[PDB]
Amino acid sequence: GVAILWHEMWHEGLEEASRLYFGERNVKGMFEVLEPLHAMMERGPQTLKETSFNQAYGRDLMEAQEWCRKYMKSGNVKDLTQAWDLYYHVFRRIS
Amino acid sequence: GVQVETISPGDGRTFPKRGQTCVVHYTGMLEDGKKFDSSRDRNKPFKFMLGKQEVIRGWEEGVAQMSVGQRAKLTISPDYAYGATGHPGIIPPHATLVFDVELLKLE
Ligand SMILES: CO[C@H]1C[C@@H]2CC[C@@H](C)[C@@](O)(O2)C(=O)C(=O)N2CCCC[C@H]2C(=O)O[C@H]([C@H](C)C[C@@H]2CC[C@@H](O)[C@H](OC)C2)C[C@@H](O)[C@H](C)/C=C(\C)[C@@H](O)[C@@H](OC)C(=O)[C@H](C)C[C@H](C)/C=C/C=C/C=C/1C
Repeated sequence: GVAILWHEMWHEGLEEASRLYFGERNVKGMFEVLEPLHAMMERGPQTLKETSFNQAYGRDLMEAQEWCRKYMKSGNVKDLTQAWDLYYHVFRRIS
Repeated sequence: GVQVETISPGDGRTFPKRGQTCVVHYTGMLEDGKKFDSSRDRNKPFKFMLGKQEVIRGWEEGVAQMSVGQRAKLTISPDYAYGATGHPGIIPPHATLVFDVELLKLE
């Protein structure tokens, strides 16, 4: 059970990142889980399964990152709440 | 703890078993009445699985005793919500919360 496919990686990543932020108030830790996963997407899809994942969920995940980056400048936690609304939508669809 | 007061009745029969996802509409507000979150305002219900510690204790115990179609006022103690830490930038420390929640269906 090593998470190799993108939906597997995002599912375990979003679970862990939410546990850090909502469970433990650890914004830094949340970002340390998420930033690498977004960077993986930004490298681009390499396989067919990555391509179809990207077509389904790429826009939503990209927008969640923009809300997080809004938070980085604003400091307004409501912007992280927006991001988590988008991340939860992805999480349910890949569960 | 949590106090459940029925606003609108459900069927009084279909209660959520563990394993099922509860689909709800909610409106969360502080003790004074100021809203902090509402699924109704977004026009998109909230889905979550019960008894997995997914949500705050007031929901875990409160929503468990609701029937399908029921709408209720959940007054939740701070130790049954976010406690001393709170939820930074939304819910402060030692906050009594009030949720107007409607159990729409189970999936
Ligand atoms: C975009 O919106 C936010 C919710 C905002 C966030 C800010 C809030 C003030 C408030 O505005 O909702 C609010 O109204 C509220 O108070 N709610 C929401 C309605 C249910 C009752 C109550 C309320 O308990 O919510 C909860 C506590 C925040 C955290 C939890 C309290 C119990 C404690 O054990 C948890 O430790 C891990 C932390 C948030 C829940 O909703 C979501 C669905 C659950 C979690 C984040 C965790 O379980 C998580 O674990 C690892 C999961 O498994 C999920 C399924 C993983 C997934 C990848 C992330 C989902 C994130 C969704 C975020 C949403 C929907």
